[PDB]
Amino acid sequence: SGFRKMAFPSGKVEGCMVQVTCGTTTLNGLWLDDVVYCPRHVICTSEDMLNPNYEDLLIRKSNHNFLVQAGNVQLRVIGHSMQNCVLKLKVDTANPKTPKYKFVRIQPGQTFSVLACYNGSPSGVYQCAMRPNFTIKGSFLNGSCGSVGFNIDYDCVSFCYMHHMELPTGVHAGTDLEGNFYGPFVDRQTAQAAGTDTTITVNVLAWLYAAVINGDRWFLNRFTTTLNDFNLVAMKYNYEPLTQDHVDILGPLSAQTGIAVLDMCASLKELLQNGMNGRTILGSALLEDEFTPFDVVRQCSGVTFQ
Amino acid sequence: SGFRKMAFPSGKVEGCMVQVTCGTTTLNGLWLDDVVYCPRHVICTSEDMLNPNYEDLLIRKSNHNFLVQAGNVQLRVIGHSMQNCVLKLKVDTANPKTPKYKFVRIQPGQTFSVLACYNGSPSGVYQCAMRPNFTIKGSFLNGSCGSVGFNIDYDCVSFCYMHHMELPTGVHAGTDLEGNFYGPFVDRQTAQAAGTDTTITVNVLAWLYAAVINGDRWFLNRFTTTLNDFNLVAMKYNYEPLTQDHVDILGPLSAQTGIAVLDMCASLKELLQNGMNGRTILGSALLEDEFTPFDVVRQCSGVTFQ
Ligand SMILES: C[C@@H](C(=O)Nc1cncc2ccccc12)c1cccc(F)c1
Ligand SMILES: C[C@@H](C(=O)Nc1cncc2ccccc12)c1cccc(F)c1
Repeated sequence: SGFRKMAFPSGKVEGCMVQVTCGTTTLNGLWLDDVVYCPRHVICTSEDMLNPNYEDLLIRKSNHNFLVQAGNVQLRVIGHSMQNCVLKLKVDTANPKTPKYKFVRIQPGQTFSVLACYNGSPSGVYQCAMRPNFTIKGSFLNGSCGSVGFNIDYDCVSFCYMHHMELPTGVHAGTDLEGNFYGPFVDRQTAQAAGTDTTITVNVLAWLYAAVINGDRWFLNRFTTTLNDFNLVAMKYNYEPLTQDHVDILGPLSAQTGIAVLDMCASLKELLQNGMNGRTILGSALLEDEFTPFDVVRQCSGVTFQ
Repeated sequence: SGFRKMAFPSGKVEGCMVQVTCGTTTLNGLWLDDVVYCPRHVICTSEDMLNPNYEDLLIRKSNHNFLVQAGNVQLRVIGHSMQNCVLKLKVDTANPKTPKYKFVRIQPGQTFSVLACYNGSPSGVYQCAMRPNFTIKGSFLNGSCGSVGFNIDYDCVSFCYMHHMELPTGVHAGTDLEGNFYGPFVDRQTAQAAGTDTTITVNVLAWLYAAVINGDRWFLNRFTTTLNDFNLVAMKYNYEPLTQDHVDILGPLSAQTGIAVLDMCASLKELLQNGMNGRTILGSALLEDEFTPFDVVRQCSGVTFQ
């Protein structure tokens, strides 16, 4: 038993991180087959970032202006192109350690592991969620750009996030691996507004089921509720409204615990209206929304990866 | 900026995990050079665990009773010995993926990463601390035995923990890699008492410094205090007493923030006596003690590993 914020094992991703240098700028790249993917703002100086014209900046660059280093192996660039906000550097050597992989654009509320890197080398790994306002609450310093977020399914690494920037508010923004930003953000040093950050209700419920599986049952009450009545309370506290798709996803946790989803919503409503009163749930004094229903099943059943 | 419970990258450890089978029991082993290390209770049945005589059980076993599998590679056992609570299986093939490594016995309050494994295959990675009562609050299911805890320093993997058992209270107990249990526990299915679990005060302080580095300054007050006066308050709340060694360790964080250690203790005292009053610190409604002062410097300076 027990419950932890668990990340995926990172070994398959560690072998894909390289260092990309263009002029004075050095950031991280992802080396899959014979292509390196990195943030396009590697071609900017500190002054260019206030208002970059990426097309005009990229035209003054040739293949030999990019230095790609994988530890002590120097890859030679033989082709380069800009795809949205990502640079694609075609190199002469295909990565031998290339895993089975795919590129995926996740939806808000889904979770993934981040491998934080600096100078092409791994620093640490942690789990996080894409917020409903398309930001992540990460841990990143200058030079972490190009670090990637990923999931693992069976033997396949699904890359879903590449880190680009820290907003003046301290939260983090980035793109999918096709270079499309998550959210309305642009890769330019200007004040940018993220929306209201709401709580991922379906995740909170999956975590309450995890608490029950692990012996924490005090929040369970005798009341019940309806989907419409619950959503009226949830929206007052800036919780995401619950839909029937969410009830279907929670089904397996309902079956394993014998607690109906709407009964769990009733318990949640009282926690919203009356607080936690100095008690804790799974060691936390706050309601936690960084576990999806799949995360809970995974951890509580012991799913492994090849 | 930002602050996350960050684990070490696990790639160097993933290549060392193997599956060990003896009769009907299968658990995880750690394969370094030509030796496999695993919990000695792999030689027990479900009935033997109530009162095992490990010497008598091990005598009825020969080299060919142990099946060691690394994915699809079958290692052949050519020697076996029992060292305290760990079995050492000498195999015919030295692990090619053996990293630079060492065995270390950590002290309570230090932190490490756990690679949770099942059937020799990685499942997830998370960070945790050795509690002052020598338990860990992990996330482990049946079959996770033999999963290891580790740190990384430069290029060297320091193995410090091997998982053996879940106590009837739901917390976890294990050994160093020489097979000596942390704490007073024995590898036998019997009711066992862990001591009082106290809060690691030096870790709480390092985390308050992390909060200040990250812009959370509301808990800072104008008061100050003395080491003796603080420890009198700390011991009332089951906090570990602070020593001069702890003040020396916190020095670099004091220098970077310009806040004297004793001034930080004063802030902590008021948080202990008056609570947090519904506010949060680094996203938490509880005081967090799973970050050492080194963890904080690491994350806030961007230390990488080769
Ligand atoms: C320079 C870069 C950026 O924000 N990098 C960073 C990423 N993560 C964390 C950081 C922490 C401190 C300083 C910089 C950090 C950037 C700026 C503007 C637009 C853009 F696309 C990229
Ligand atoms: C059987 C084994 C043990 O506790 N294994 C486990 C380790 N971790 C988590 C678990 C979760 C559920 C069930 C078993 C778990 C053991 C028992 C007694 C003494 C001993 F040395 C080992």
